[PDB]
Amino acid sequence: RTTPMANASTIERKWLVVDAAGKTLGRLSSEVAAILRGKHKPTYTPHVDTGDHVIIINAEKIELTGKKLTDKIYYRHTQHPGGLKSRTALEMRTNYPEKMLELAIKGMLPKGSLGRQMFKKLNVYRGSEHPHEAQKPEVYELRG
Amino acid sequence: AVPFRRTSKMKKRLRRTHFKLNVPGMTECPSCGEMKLSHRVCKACGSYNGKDINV
Amino acid sequence: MKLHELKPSEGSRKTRNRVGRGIGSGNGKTAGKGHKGQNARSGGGVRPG
Amino acid sequence: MYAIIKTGGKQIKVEEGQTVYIEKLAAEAGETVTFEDVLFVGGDNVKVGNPTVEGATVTAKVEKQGRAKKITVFRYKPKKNVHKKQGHRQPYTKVTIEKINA
Amino acid sequence: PRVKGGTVTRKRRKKVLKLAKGYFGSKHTLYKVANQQVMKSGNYAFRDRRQKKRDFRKLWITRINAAARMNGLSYSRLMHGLKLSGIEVNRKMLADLAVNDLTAFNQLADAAKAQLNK
Amino acid sequence: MQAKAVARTVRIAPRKARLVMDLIRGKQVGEAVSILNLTPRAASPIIEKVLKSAIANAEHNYEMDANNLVISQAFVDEGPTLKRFRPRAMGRASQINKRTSHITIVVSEK
Amino acid sequence: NRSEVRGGGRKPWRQKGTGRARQGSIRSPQWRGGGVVFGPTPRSYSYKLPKKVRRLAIKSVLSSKVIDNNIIVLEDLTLDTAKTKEMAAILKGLSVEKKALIVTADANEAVALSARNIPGVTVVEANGINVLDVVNHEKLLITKAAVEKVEEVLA
RNA sequence: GACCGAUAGUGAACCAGUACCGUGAGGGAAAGGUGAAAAGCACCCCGGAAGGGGAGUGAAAGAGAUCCUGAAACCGUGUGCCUACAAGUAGUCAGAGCCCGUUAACGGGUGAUGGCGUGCCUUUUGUAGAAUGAACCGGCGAGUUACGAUCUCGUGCAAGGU
RNA sequence: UUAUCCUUGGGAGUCAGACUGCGAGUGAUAAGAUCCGUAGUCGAAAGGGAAACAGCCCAGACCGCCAGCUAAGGUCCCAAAG
RNA sequence: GAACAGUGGUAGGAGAGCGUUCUAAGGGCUGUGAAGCCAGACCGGAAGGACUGGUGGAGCGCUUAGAAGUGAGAAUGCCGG
Ligand SMILES: [K+]
Ligand SMILES: [K+]
Ligand SMILES: [K+]
Ligand SMILES: [K+]
Ligand SMILES: [K+]
Ligand SMILES: [K+]
Ligand SMILES: [K+]
Ligand SMILES: [Mg+2]
Ligand SMILES: [Mg+2]
Ligand SMILES: [Mg+2]
Ligand SMILES: [Mg+2]
Ligand SMILES: [Mg+2]
Ligand SMILES: [Mg+2]
Ligand SMILES: [Mg+2]
Ligand SMILES: [Mg+2]
Ligand SMILES: [Mg+2]
Ligand SMILES: [Mg+2]
Ligand SMILES: [Mg+2]
Ligand SMILES: [Mg+2]
Ligand SMILES: [Mg+2]
Ligand SMILES: [Mg+2]
Ligand SMILES: [Mg+2]
Ligand SMILES: [Mg+2]
Ligand SMILES: [Mg+2]
Ligand SMILES: [Mg+2]
Ligand SMILES: [Mg+2]
Ligand SMILES: [Mg+2]
Ligand SMILES: [Mg+2]
Ligand SMILES: [Mg+2]
Ligand SMILES: [Mg+2]
Ligand SMILES: [Mg+2]
Ligand SMILES: [Mg+2]
Ligand SMILES: [Mg+2]
Ligand SMILES: [Mg+2]
Ligand SMILES: [Mg+2]
Ligand SMILES: [Mg+2]
Ligand SMILES: [Mg+2]
Ligand SMILES: [Mg+2]
Ligand SMILES: [Mg+2]
Ligand SMILES: [Mg+2]
Ligand SMILES: [Mg+2]
Ligand SMILES: [Mg+2]
Ligand SMILES: [Mg+2]
Ligand SMILES: [Mg+2]
Ligand SMILES: [Zn+2]
Repeated sequence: RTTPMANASTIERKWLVVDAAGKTLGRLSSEVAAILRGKHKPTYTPHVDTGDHVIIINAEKIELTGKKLTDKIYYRHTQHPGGLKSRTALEMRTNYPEKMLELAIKGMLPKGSLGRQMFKKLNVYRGSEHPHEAQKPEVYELRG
Repeated sequence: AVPFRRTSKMKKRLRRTHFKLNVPGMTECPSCGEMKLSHRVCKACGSYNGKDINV
Repeated sequence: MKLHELKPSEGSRKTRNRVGRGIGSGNGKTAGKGHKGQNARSGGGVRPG
Repeated sequence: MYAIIKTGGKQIKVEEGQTVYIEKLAAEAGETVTFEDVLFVGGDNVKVGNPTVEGATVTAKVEKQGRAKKITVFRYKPKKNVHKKQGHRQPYTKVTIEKINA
Repeated sequence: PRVKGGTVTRKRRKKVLKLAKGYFGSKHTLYKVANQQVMKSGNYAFRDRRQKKRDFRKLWITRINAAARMNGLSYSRLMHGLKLSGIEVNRKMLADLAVNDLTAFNQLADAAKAQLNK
Repeated sequence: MQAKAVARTVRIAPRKARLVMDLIRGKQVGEAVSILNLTPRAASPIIEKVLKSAIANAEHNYEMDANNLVISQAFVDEGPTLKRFRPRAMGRASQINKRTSHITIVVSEK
Repeated sequence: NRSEVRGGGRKPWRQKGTGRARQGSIRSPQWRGGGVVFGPTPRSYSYKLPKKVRRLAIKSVLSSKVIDNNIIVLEDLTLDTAKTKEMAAILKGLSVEKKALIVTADANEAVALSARNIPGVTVVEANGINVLDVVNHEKLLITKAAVEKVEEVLA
């Protein structure tokens, strides 16, 4: 019947800049996940990517509550026996702040092919400066 | 050890991707103009390197 | 009567039940005999009394 | 101009001159039919019903009484010898919208 | 009289294989697996004709929420306000306005806001 | 205009003939003859005779020019199998399929 | 059945160990060339209705011929020569287009012979009248002498 | 003949109690169809031949002996749509794009992507089952008949019925 | 208030049960144990929830709908809704 | 025909039907092309049934009733491929 469906021809992506400084990792990430998916758009269509591009600046200034800086471990496994490796959140934020944000958001996106495509619209930067001036990105202020 | 499942037509055809012949390493014979294998005596006329062999 | 318009008395003839002719009939597979035991076997069942 | 009308147990956005398929009405091809439950009128002048727009109607001509393309409803329960096949062709009334009277 | 099997068997099986057109490999070719897949397709299609109604309502709700939040309402508050104002325009229609006639959607949303602010 | 030749029930396995056919399909008849002449396979002389038979037909029956011919179709179909039995260990026999081929070539003007 | 098919005495292979299905005879019913399970066997299909039902049935079909105006009572039927051409002419004259059952009191050799070769005409004595012959011929040509003889028995 | 019609009917429609198996007693197959008529393809061409392509014959040769029909599995040739970042009981529902155009229908093919989704059967308290069965396709393959008993229904006649 | 109940006759199948809650035994007040009693569900029940999960919670699928209201369970994102 | 109610289901009971071969009686079709086979986007609540085209080259439907070697996906089923 009549429910409109977005498609490649119809879709128009904005670029947005989110400042991570002073934001809680998960609270910021949940909002950004929703923007990359396109959940803020009335033309949201579940089988295409209706989301916007997001730049995150000041990734190393992201905050964590509690004792998470010391106590949140990022595990990975190399698929070699005994190959569990770990970094603390402090080690992550100091030396891999872009990965830290990318992991949080990646875990909040849908998991298959379109989800993987949705992640490609994210761009995370350690500093205050991003290289995407030519895309003319607007500041997006995170809601509650 | 025996096949646990039969192989589908598709998997059989994928495996045979590389089961092919190549075109011969062939070149025109300068003597008689028939194709010959490069670096071999031309069978048609018996020439190699502008000399008759089968004399 | 006419041999081309024969009609039995209503209720005089029924169709026989044919068991073991598919699931739709309600007597497919086990042909109404249930599962296993002496009563389901060919020639089966104990003698009268 | 467009209207949201309640027909069937459903609602449909209609413009004038639009062919629409709806649940079967008690009508015949050729007959003008009237939708009395207009929930909303759009376009230039916007009437919002509460729930209905008072005095609004949409007239339509019945083009066709039909049945939709067949659905074979097949269902089974594995290992229990339970199969059930059933055809279905849902009746519809095809109507062309004549006039939206806001 | 003897009844040979005859033609009924292949006629029946051919019909199943015709319904299996476009299935992968042996599933469009061999009766026993085509038959299983056609059966399974029936159970799925029955289930999915029910799910379809759940899925579209989910989609409409998502779009109404997006449009609502552009007017400073959550979907929940909007739907509460529309119910108080007496508006019975359904989710399929609200979501259609949200995409196709957003000014109309905003009027309905403004009607809802009015009732909530009371 | 097309000319066809067929070799029916040639004693060679179809899979083996198709290796060689794949070399010549779509080639100009001059090139194809060369390829077959310098391809060392059992199928090569058989396929060469069919190809030459098709060219002869093209010239003799249809007055086509052999210089402007191309192989337009080329395929191998399964002929009937000669079933044989190889004695194996422990008194068991195992089947041997002496397969045959139907080899078709169609030539046509370019 | 599996007992009557030629051969089939020995067990085709040992019960266990070969990997084959167990089999008892090469003429078991699942084998090509095997015995038939429950096929046809020679039998009669005859049964008797009560004599009064038989009386009722023949009266019913005769009384149904009178309703349908398909009885033709003849003063007598008598051919000079046993000649088919004459019988065919007689049936023309009586407007007997299709099938007809001719009933005579006793055996009438000439009538029998004359009608013998005409398709769908059957001759019968009054004794030989029967439900299927009456119902399977459009017209019933019966002599007055035969009517009397039929009445004698059935009444 | 409300018997069979080539896996049927005899084991045997055919050079069958043959071939084949077994020391022997003994066991015991497979295998029907050119055409109305051989008119069974002169002649030419490629090829050692086989086999083809023409030409003829014929109503038909895509009826040419492996000769009525000629299903499926299985094997190929061509190509409209899709496919080399993807995790797949293979479908289903949603769905663009591209290609088509029908028993004209709220059409057909293909299917990026999204949601859901552990074959069938048997046997089990319970099986996606790491239980059982099936390589696939085809054919064949299992509550019958006789005589008795009993109940329901039907019909005829009825203190009688046969 | 509800529509069952009984009799006679024809035809069966079943006699491996499972878990859950509650009341007992056996056991070690072990067992997804065993054996009774009692209610439920599964068996023979699909749908929603409990990640997945016969037996738990909610609830009984004649079909169709791109309508609506709710149950258990939920409403930051995966994932509908604070 | 209205109203009201109902329509998950294994073993299993009950009912209504579909299709197959043969027979009888009507009635028909077919060399201006039967059955069979292939294809299709048609029709019926299911079993199933048509229509059109192709192949095929001589037989076959329909109606009513009768009679059954009457329906296969499984048997480590048998035979063939
Ligand atoms: K029973
Ligand atoms: K035999
Ligand atoms: K899918
Ligand atoms: K086992
Ligand atoms: K208990
Ligand atoms: K035909
Ligand atoms: K089998
Ligand atoms: Mg998911
Ligand atoms: Mg019964
Ligand atoms: Mg049952
Ligand atoms: Mg079964
Ligand atoms: Mg059993
Ligand atoms: Mg038991
Ligand atoms: Mg029992
Ligand atoms: Mg069969
Ligand atoms: Mg030896
Ligand atoms: Mg014996
Ligand atoms: Mg053993
Ligand atoms: Mg036999
Ligand atoms: Mg027959
Ligand atoms: Mg035959
Ligand atoms: Mg035989
Ligand atoms: Mg000997
Ligand atoms: Mg032909
Ligand atoms: Mg003939
Ligand atoms: Mg043939
Ligand atoms: Mg990647
Ligand atoms: Mg790719
Ligand atoms: Mg997984
Ligand atoms: Mg067990
Ligand atoms: Mg077992
Ligand atoms: Mg197995
Ligand atoms: Mg118990
Ligand atoms: Mg226990
Ligand atoms: Mg059970
Ligand atoms: Mg119950
Ligand atoms: Mg359940
Ligand atoms: Mg779940
Ligand atoms: Mg189960
Ligand atoms: Mg949400
Ligand atoms: Mg129900
Ligand atoms: Mg026939
Ligand atoms: Mg049978
Ligand atoms: Mg089979
Ligand atoms: Zn040379």
